[PDB]
Amino acid sequence: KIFKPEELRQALMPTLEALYRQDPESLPFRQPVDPQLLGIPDYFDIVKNPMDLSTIKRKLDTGQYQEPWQYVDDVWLMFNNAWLYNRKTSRVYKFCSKLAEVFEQEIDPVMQSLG
Repeated sequence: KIFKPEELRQALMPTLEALYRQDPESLPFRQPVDPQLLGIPDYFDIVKNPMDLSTIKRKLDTGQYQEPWQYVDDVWLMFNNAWLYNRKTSRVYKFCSKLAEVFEQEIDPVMQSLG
């Protein structure tokens, strides 16, 4: 019913690690999209709620998720931003799809264990 922050973090962290461990597929996701540096000023017109692995880890590390679904929501947010913004055959889009494949395989038992 109520989750202890360090147990939530401990349960969920392996699924985040699984994504980080994807090389090269995690690489575009390990840090926030910076549209200024990238010269893509349209990015925040399309992606209103940016999300990336570094931000997810920080939130997981600083008790910012009270329930497991808020974490799942952020991972899906990351994916959905990338699938909306990028070409289907782009490196980023293909990479994202791999992260989603890994995440689907990792999350389901963890959500089962958590209740």
